[PDB]
Amino acid sequence: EQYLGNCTAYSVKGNKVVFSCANNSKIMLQLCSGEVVKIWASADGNFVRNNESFAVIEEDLGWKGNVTVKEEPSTYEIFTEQLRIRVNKAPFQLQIFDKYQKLLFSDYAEKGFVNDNGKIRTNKVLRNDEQFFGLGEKSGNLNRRGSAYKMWNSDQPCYGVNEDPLYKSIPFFMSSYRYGIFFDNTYKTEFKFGSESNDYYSFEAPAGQMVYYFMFGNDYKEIIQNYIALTGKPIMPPKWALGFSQCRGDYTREDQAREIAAEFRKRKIPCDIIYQDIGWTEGLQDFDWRKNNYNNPKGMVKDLSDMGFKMIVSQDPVISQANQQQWKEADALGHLVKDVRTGKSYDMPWPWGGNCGVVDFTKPEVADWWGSYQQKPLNDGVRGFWTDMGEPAWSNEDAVDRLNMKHHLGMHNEIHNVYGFTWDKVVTEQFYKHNPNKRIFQMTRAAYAGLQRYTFGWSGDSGNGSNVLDGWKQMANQIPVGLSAGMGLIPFWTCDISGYCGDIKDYDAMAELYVRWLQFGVFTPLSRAHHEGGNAVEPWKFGTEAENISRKSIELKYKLFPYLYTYAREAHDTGLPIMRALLLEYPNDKETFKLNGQFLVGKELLVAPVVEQGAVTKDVYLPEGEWIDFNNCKTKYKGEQWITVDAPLNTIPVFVKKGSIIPQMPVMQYIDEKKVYPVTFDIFPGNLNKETSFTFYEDDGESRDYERDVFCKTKITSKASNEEIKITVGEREYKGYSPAGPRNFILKIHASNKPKDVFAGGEKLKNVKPHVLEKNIEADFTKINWSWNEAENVISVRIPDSGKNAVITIKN
Ligand SMILES: OC[C@H]1O[C@H](OC[C@H]2O[C@H](O)[C@H](O)[C@@H](O)[C@@H]2O)[C@H](O)[C@@H](O)[C@@H]1O
Repeated sequence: EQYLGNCTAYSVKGNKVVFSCANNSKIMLQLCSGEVVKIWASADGNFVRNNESFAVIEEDLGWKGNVTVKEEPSTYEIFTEQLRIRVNKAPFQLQIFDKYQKLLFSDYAEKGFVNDNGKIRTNKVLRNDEQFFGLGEKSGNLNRRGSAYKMWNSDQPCYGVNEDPLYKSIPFFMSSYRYGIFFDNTYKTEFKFGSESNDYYSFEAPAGQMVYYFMFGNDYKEIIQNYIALTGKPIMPPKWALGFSQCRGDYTREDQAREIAAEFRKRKIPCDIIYQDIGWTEGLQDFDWRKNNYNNPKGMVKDLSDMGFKMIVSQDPVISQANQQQWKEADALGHLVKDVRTGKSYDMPWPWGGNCGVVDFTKPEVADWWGSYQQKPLNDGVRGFWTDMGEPAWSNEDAVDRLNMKHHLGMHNEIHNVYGFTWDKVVTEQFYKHNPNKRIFQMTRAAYAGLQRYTFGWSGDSGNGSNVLDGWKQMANQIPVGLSAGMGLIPFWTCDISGYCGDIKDYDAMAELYVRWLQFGVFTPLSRAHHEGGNAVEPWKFGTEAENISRKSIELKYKLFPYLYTYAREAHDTGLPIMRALLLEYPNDKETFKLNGQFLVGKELLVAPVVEQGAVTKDVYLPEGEWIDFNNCKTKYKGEQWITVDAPLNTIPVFVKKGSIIPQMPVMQYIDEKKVYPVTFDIFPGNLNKETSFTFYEDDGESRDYERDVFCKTKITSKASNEEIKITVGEREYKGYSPAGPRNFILKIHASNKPKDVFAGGEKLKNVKPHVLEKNIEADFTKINWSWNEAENVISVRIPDSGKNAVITIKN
């Protein structure tokens, strides 16, 4: 094996420095910014790659001028605002320190880069206290330290708690030394976080180029912000995507879709999306509504739309040989992935429809061809897709025949991990071209780093196939799977609520597991119930008790829409997921590294779902601050402690941090059932003299205008003093969008005693009964008054949403 060995020279060209080492080997450092360093180690010195990065869309992160290299007798030095880079000459060793001279990231001995006949590996020093997170949508515990992980998009139905690889390959991880690494290589990469030794960790590839980005941060937020500078801001879904979604393996016909739509509304179980699974299409993949299953597809879509339902249909990336017309067409055009052994279209087995041709989404001409096909259901009013089986399916590591696939942009060993990525990119690009200035809804199974630009994600075929009732640990592991997905830039994520796998032979017996799964699931942004085949899993299938609990769970998510939607926008701006591992907000608290049974939803809410069978309590870790039971709003706990709370089947443990302001809307059956509505702000005042706030974000919810920063914002602020609370409704920030109106705001201040008075500016407000304050809340926008609820310990102040600054002073 080949190492870099001694560095004999360097050359600078703009923001790039190239170090020449032994036997034509070279290594480049490129300062994308003061915090982000692109590193390219090369065994032969050439700096070429078969394909430029599929993930990176910007290398200019604001570095000004040349890189300055200071040569010393045995080292070179490069300084930035945040980094001190030390390069050993003999042998070459890259060492990155922070500005306090603490070592962050160092080559291990002389083996920082190792080439072994095309196999490329990077070895770094590993410290005893160094922990690791990320690598995208992967199983096991959040903390990756001690384990090894592989990138090969795989199709492993009913997967276990530690199964790896899974469906998506996002080679971005973060260290608790507060740097991220993105390994910009699409081959079957492997990450070994002290699984071989305590002295080093490694990342490697069997072929391709050793290109990776070192991303400094003072916290994890800063690292993630740097990663989206490189790989793109997440697109936001249409606003209605944050409601509840329903699917089934057999959701493939008109009469059923109409019946299901009617059942949700009759039962007052809120729901926005009805999915249709792959049987909807006549053949793979013609996008024609199956004749025996749909009589009037346009009328169906329109009638569901009038009921507030949006439809999302499946697509696979293959053309069945039995679909002779479309197969012959694709094959004649050269649009199918070839077999290197024959020069002809690769003959791919598939689980339905027979052998198929794999569509080559890396061939440029395929994009418009596919776009015209997929547009058909969209012309009927369908609002988007779920892109399934893009691994490609049935192409796990052991299916070595697949390595003979030759795609336009490369061989399968390179392209496998971006097969689904490039497909999903075509789907979104073509949607944009055919449906201008509209947000796509795409939710995908298979993906690569950078997917956030084109698609959302679900975690595929989860749960227990042998016995559905024994899926508790698998359900529980969807928490860190989702949180890790979030850290890999899948902010808009869900899992199959109820799991995918396992026949439901006994609905009474499955009720408890279904309820707990849905309680967790409604805190995923794209909450979707789904199950294999004809295993119905609508929230009324498990008896009245489970139905009532499930309706309440869904209702809570809908009430939280304005809160969740604000965090949807924060995902676009910062890269932060809605579902946040506590470590992202409390990086100084090492206890957070172990938390696989709870998470934050935005910053203000801590959710701790019960994920153990028979459990009627929950152990919850509370980080810094004081924390209030969000279910009753009375019980308060001190932070930095483990507690045990009561958590029977009808309860989801949810906590709100003291200081929080939570925007909520009324219960509706779908997002924008009421196009205008009063907004309530639940205010839990912080400690004496501490100013807290929430910035309520609004936009049109449908167009791409938000990408050009067309929106409005209303900042609500709270500051408690000695026997006085000041609530400020900030002047509306208008950036080209104005909200639904006219409407009222209701400030709901949680407090132990009725106050003496409430003022709006200098004017004293009339105290009124709750019924008066509530009367004509959607009809009269000239009333300013306040009420007191002794039972709930809430001061309610009604105020028209004028868009003007107002200071509300509560006198205790
Ligand atoms: O009609 C074919 C097939 O349709 C459903 O399954 C599609 C299935 O594909 C992957 O496993 C995804 O990960 C799942 O979310 C999809 O539901 C039915 O479940 C099946 O019974 C049927 O044969």
